[PDB]
Amino acid sequence: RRWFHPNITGVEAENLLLTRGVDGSFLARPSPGDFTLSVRRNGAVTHIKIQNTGDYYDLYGGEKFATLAELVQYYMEHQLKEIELKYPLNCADPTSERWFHGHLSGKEAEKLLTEKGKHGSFLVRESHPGDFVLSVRTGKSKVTHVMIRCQELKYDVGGGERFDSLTDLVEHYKKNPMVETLGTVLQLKQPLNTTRINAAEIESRVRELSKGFWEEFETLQQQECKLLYSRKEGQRQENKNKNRYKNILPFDHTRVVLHDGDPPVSDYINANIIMPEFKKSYIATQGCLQNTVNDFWRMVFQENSRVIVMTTKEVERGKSKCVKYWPDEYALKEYGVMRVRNVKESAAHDYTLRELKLSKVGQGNTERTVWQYHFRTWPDHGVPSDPGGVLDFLEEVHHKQESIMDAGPVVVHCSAGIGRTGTFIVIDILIDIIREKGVDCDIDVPKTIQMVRSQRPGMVQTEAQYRFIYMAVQHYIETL
Repeated sequence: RRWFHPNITGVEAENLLLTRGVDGSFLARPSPGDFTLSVRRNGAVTHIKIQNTGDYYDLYGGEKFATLAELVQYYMEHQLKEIELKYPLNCADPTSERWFHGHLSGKEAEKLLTEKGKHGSFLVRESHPGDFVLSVRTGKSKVTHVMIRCQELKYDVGGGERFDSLTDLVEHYKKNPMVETLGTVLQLKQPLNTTRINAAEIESRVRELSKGFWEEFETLQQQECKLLYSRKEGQRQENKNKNRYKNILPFDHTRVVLHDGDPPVSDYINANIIMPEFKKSYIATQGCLQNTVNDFWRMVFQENSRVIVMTTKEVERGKSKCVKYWPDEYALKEYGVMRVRNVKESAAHDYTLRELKLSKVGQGNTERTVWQYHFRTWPDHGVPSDPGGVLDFLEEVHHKQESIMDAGPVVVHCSAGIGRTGTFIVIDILIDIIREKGVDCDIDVPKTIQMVRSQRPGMVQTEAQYRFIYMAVQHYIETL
């Protein structure tokens, strides 16, 4: 993912592409949640705007994607008009690397590696001004410091190969470890963790990030190229029109597989099982289309789901984000083989609750109650100013879920089923930790996100949602 340049101005991007690039050379950069794709064509530079309001990356004059990496993979392998993406123009900046610590002292580094690190835990820090230091833990346990010289724009450890960036140096010494005079192997197994905080410390960490949040978010984004898993099933011709956005697809390994279909390609839904890994599970899905309503109810039936979380209005800015897949209050409707009764609707301030009864037609004893929590007050763009509303909603949802024996995964959807959907699920996972363990437990916001993003692509879209998750968790701790 070297083609993303986090601290480059438009003019710097142009000059870099004109002096170090060729035609088909490209880079991506941040602007507010806006990004630019800069490409060289006919010895000139075209800047393509990519917007993200919270739901997806919307490439102007192109399509919608779950991640910038999936956007770059799509155009490199394929469509882009006023433009070919051929050569990634590599960024040499280490700011968004998990191993980079910038201004950090030797003793501070050793203390961090002693308290937080294990065998193979490493970091890169500033030194000899201009130079760098590789501090690595092995194991009795020990910390070893290796001097990184910066010489005429290249990096080296005293001899051998001179590297164009700290990243190339680290990737080379990761695969080819340094061996010490007395036989110690300086294995670079994993970067030092800096984001795992204790829940009681939330407020302090949030004061630090508010000075921050952007840097911590971009380092998480720099890990998305590890999550380019296969999405073949959504790509099939017969599944294309089952997707709200042609390129926003489920991963094959965690997709919900629909069984007992009408006897051609009856097993597909744009949905992924989200299993927290470190008690409830989730199904993150898109808002139904007219042609997927029946599939949606087939999923809820098969997965034994007793609770649905809807985090969008049906219509936002005159565009359908989700079709009404539930009957009118007191009405009964059939969706293929599935029968659904809207028993009662209860209107709260931030949401509506719909009590539904789902059963299979021809078998009356298959009936079960599905509780639909329709969160109605999320802003059209951005995130709520206060997390209180989202928090009371999740507490109601949790308690409903817990009150039902053998209830299947909680169904969560918005429009694409990645941004608001990811935000609510990650808030829910983190608050579940704090509910059963209290203030005395470790929480790691970007690690939980990366774990959820490995199950459905693009979970948690913006820096605004990222910060909102931290505000929600801090608020939940504050009100215990």
